[PDB]
Amino acid sequence: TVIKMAGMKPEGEPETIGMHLFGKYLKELSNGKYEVQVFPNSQLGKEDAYIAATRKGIIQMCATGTQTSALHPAMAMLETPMLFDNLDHARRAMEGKTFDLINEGFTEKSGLRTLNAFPLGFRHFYSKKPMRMRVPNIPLYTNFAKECGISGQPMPFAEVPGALDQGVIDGGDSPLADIVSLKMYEITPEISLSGHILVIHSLYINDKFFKSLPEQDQKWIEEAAKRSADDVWAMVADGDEKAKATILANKGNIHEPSKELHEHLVNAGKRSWKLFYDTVPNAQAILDSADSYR
Ligand SMILES: O=P(O)(O)OC[C@H](O)CO
Repeated sequence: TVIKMAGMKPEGEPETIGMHLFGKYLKELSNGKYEVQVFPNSQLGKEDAYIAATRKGIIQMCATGTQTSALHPAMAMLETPMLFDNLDHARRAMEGKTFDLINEGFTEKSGLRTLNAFPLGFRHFYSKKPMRMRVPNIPLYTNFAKECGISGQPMPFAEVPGALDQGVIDGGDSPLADIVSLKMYEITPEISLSGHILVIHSLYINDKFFKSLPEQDQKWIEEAAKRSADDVWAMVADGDEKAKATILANKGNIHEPSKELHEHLVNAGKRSWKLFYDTVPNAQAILDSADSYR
């Protein structure tokens, strides 16, 4: 049985590594019965298209992030700005009650089942000088850019390399995995560490397709998703260290916001939670659960 999975990231990036590991593990556990074909880097379209294709069952699985907030506002809270103190905090929440609260009701709305949660990494600024900034076209990001006084230029990730090459935008903010993967520092060499948001993605599965399988097969899929997520949680920290080094080796600079700007981002981050209180019925409970794991 072939499972087609689409994603949005290049090879060597944690989402994509995750996808392959899931594939490797699932073949293992199911004894060669299931094979997974991985289509990363928007090969089967960008997020809106491949999410829709997965909802329809045209493909069985997809890897993405808070893009699915379009279908279920609470999903945005997977990337609540300023919510987690570090990766370990976020992992406790994401393997615990916080994820459960966020995911309640999602499948009913979407036709998708969220199988795991794993990080791509904290977002840091990249720019030509230490401003037309790229932002993802997702509400939580356009809102947050505003609160930061940033002039946001919404565009899908797939368009980022051309946008950089084209030379009108001055920067953006991304996980280090993405900054290094796209060699952003060659064009926008100045990175400022902020970590205002931790990017969290998931492997999603067409729910109809999933529930059509034997309870045993469902278990192997679930175990493969868990193992794969566990691997990614364990590799991002080490990778960000090497990424930071790499930037500093290759004419890149790393900066430290100033007290004054750090404060400006935190407040911006806290203000941006109105978006969730406005849009997510159980926002306070979700926030409370995350705080319980601190
Ligand atoms: O990946 P980006 O840079 O488009 O940011 C959007 C995140 O993937 C949302 O989870």
